[PDB]
Amino acid sequence: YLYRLFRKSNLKPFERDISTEIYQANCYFPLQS
Amino acid sequence: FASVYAWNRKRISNCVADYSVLYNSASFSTFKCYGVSPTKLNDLCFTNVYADSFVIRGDEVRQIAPGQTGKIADYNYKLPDDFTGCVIAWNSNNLDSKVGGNYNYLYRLFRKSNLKPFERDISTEIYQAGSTPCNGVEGFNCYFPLQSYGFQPTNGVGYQPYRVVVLSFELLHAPATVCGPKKSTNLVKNKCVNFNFNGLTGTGVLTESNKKFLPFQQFGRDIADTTDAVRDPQTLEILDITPCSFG
Amino acid sequence: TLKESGPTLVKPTQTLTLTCTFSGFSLSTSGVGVGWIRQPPGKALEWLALIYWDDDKRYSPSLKSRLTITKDTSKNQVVLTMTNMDPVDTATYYCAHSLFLTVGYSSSWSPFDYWGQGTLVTVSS
Amino acid sequence: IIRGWIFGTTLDSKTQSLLIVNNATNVVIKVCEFQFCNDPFLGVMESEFRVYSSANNCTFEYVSKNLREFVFKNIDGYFKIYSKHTPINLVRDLPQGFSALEPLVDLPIGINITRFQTLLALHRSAYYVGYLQPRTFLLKYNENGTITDAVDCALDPLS
Amino acid sequence: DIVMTQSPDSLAVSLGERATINCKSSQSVLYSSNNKNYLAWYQQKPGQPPKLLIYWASTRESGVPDRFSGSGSGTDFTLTISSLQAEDVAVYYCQQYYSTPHTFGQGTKLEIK
Ligand SMILES: *[C@@H]1O[C@H](CO)[C@@H](O[C@@H]2O[C@H](CO)[C@@H](O)[C@H](O)[C@H]2NC(C)=O)[C@H](O)[C@H]1NC(C)=O
Ligand SMILES: *[C@@H]1O[C@H](CO)[C@@H](O)[C@H](O)[C@H]1NC(C)=O
Ligand SMILES: *[C@@H]1O[C@H](CO)[C@@H](O)[C@H](O)[C@H]1NC(C)=O
Ligand SMILES: *[C@@H]1O[C@H](CO)[C@@H](O)[C@H](O)[C@H]1NC(C)=O
Ligand SMILES: *[C@@H]1O[C@H](CO)[C@@H](O)[C@H](O)[C@H]1NC(C)=O
Ligand SMILES: *[C@@H]1O[C@H](CO)[C@@H](O)[C@H](O)[C@H]1NC(C)=O
Repeated sequence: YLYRLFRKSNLKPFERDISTEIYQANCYFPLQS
Repeated sequence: FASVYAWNRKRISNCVADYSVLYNSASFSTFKCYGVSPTKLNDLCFTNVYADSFVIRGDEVRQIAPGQTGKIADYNYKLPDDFTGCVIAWNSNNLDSKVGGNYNYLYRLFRKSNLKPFERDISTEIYQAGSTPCNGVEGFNCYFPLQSYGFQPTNGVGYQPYRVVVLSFELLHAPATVCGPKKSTNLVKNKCVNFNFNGLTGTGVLTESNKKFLPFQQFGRDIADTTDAVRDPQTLEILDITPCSFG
Repeated sequence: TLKESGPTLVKPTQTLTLTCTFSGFSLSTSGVGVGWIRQPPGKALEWLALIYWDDDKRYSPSLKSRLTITKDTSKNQVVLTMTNMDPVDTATYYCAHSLFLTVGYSSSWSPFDYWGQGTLVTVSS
Repeated sequence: IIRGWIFGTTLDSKTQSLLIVNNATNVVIKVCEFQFCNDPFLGVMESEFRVYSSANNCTFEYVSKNLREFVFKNIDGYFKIYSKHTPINLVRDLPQGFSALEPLVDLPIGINITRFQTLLALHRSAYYVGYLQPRTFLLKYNENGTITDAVDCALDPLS
Repeated sequence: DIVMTQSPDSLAVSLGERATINCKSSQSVLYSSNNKNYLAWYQQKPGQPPKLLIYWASTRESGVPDRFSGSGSGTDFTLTISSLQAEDVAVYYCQQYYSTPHTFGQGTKLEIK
């Protein structure tokens, strides 16, 4: 049930974003168990 | 730095805080923000910021978080369950660890009851495990309550010293306090260009004036109460804010 | 660095001092001690006596009557006198250096950490 | 002789207060928890300052005839101070005339205030106190932008 | 009383090989106020005393090869000696202060195959 993504889009309504490119610069990932 | 059982407590106060120099310094091994994601720190204002400082092992940095357990979070330093600030941590093996063992960094390993959040306990009474009273002397079930990390430079990671700083933003009920830096930009006179003069938001053509404010007045108003002149904060000259052009 | 000095063959029923000569540490600071041990041959070991930093003395309750210890932080020694020799006490007699009894859930007192070597004792006329 | 005021609710410890002082050097604003003499003052050798005996927990510091008016107010954790220095041609009586007071300071303290005092330089070798109420006024502005006259609109029917 | 029952007696472990010794405490000897076992492993060389190898059951003593390492859980307590050298003809012990009397391991013959 790997929900809870984080991004740049801020997601104007009824659109959904699926992708994985890391917010790591210690490290981060746009997904959370 | 300061021990883990008597952490320090600096009360940062009214100023201009720039959490960006922190956030992007890339020298920090751990930068977690809980109440508020990190990039929006330089856009908010609180009443007080507290900064707590201490030194722990490498693999005890996961007990500095809301809702944990272990010898550190139980009775050395406890974070409330609705924390708001951020936790920063970086390795410091070369500064704090010395050959032969640095026995000056202690921690408490026995206490009667877990700490209340942000509570501090520097006493040194002989702990009493068993039922037998202790009378201030050591022995079975009568233990000194402080132990010392013996840090040494040839320690595997997770046993080398890490320095930790916990920023805690609080908001009592005052009128205001520290906030993040503002912005800036040049001034283009003569051209219906949107403008913001330290709070005054408007639109119009800006033009060199020939009125003279008193040396504490910022902007001028007309009859029927519309802003029609301003003073530039940096150069301190009066400029007429004539409405844009229309018809 | 402990070492148990003492005579090798003994005769019965008399009192007998025992010397664990050490170095490398003192013996009067909060968290330090030395425990005294025997082992007859083929048996498991038997600790006998113990003394901590402010001279907190322990002994076995069986030979509590006969065991009498004292630590020598200055000599880096421990004197333990001990009476009523008998041939079932044919053992070699050890000392072992205690350190931070907070760790004390690991050995049944049988060992400790330091540990010297041992002076042999045989009961024969 | 008038060498500043002291403000607060209790004018002691157990609660915070302001302290505004001026030795022969210059102004010293300060905000700690104090222990104030019940009759605090400063001497005039020229050794002085029997004002307090405690300066704990300071949360704000600062260092650096005649008629000297001041208006003190305290709104939303800000302590505002207006002032004006006019020269009289008397020595110590309240004159007549119009003179508007220009803002001086602004302190974001948060302090509660219910009481205040004064500080005087002793002898070793005249002042008034009004209070402010919510009124409605009509101010006449000059062409340079200064207030030259006013009307209090609750004095009489003409006003 | 918590008896410590060894693992392999007449151990015929080859040279440089993983020699295993288990220790079965009869009761759970864990002082739960540590989150860390305590156990002290020992090496009687013949004619010589047993010397402390690993205290805390994971913190090897000074000057000791890390090819020896301690393990175990609950009541089962193993010993991860990765290599049996020629110096390892010895007798071994496991114990617990978490008791009352002098509990003991019994001692193992280390034949080097
Ligand atoms: C704000 O800072 C700027 C510079 O960052 C100041 O500009 C200076 O103004 C003086 C005029 O008195 C010039 O002589 C300097 O050369 C200016 N410096 C620069 C870099 O241009 C400005 O005065 C400051 N604001 C105030 C109110 O003093
Ligand atoms: C169409 O493409 C856009 C790209 O910006 C995407 O965000 C959107 O989800 C796509 N449409 C649907 C129905 O997914
Ligand atoms: C004037 O008083 C302030 C109050 O603390 C003090 O700091 C200052 O030193 C005084 N002036 C001199 C010359 O000492
Ligand atoms: C104020 O001072 C008192 C006494 O010096 C002290 O107990 C108290 O902790 C101080 N206030 C704060 C916020 O530290
Ligand atoms: C000032 O005193 C009042 C007493 O009624 C109290 O309720 C109030 O909280 C105080 N001010 C502040 C900022 O706490
Ligand atoms: C101020 O006002 C006076 C009279 O109203 C006027 O003469 C003068 O030009 C103004 N400006 C000054 C003094 O700078």
